[PDB]
Amino acid sequence: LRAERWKAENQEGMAEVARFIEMNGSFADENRDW
Amino acid sequence: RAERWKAENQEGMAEVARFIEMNGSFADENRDW
Amino acid sequence: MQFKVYTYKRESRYRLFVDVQSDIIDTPGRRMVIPLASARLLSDKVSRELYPVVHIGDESWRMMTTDMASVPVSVIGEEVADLSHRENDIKNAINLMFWGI
Amino acid sequence: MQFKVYTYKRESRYRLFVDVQSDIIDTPGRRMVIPLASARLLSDKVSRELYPVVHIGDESWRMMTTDMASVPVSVIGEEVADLSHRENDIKNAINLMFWGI
Repeated sequence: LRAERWKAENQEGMAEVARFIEMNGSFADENRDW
Repeated sequence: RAERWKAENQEGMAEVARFIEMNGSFADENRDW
Repeated sequence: MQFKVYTYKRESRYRLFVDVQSDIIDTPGRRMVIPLASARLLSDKVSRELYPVVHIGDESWRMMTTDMASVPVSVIGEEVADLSHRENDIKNAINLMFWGI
Repeated sequence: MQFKVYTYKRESRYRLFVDVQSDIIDTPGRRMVIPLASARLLSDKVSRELYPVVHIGDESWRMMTTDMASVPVSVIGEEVADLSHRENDIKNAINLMFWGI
């Protein structure tokens, strides 16, 4: 499936974003009213 | 028609706004930035 | 996991939500979800197109699409239901909030 | 306003966000927005499909589509840009997040 190829394709970048969010901060966190 | 939906929905949109302002926003709540 | 309904482990007016994020989109420790509220809490003036009504056991819930958020795994409880069959209506509620829809 | 970039009037890692909510969906007091991060902060191992690089003047920014969130009108400052010319990329990024490829 094209979708599974994509996931594996962008797994490396998803990690870098995860690390980045932790470091910097999460926008959703500062902002969910429930 | 996009205008009509907005006019049609004006009553309904405020009520969620109100319900959310009274109950509470799932947003200001779980957002981390 | 997409279209699954979980318990909200936090003290708030919301008790349930539904995961609406793609299963192909891996955000470690986070999922984008839509919160549910009892259907009688909102009048019929509220768009069923924007805020769909779903059923989970002995209760009807409105899906607060506009009040969606990403939540930490930490407040994500156990699966209580699966609304994958309502994929069309969920997809329509969301595409409409962002686009004309 | 949809596709406008505004400032974030709050102590935060993010200083800018883009309004990505339909202009016909009026949620009194709140708008759904995607935060911006200095493009320099991320490598290009990170999907541009999911995280579009947009420019404000000569400076490049990454749209943290996944870190999106609705905000109060009260934390929304001055409009600093208009990105209506990236509606395609922006729309594809958002859809990638909910409905995969």
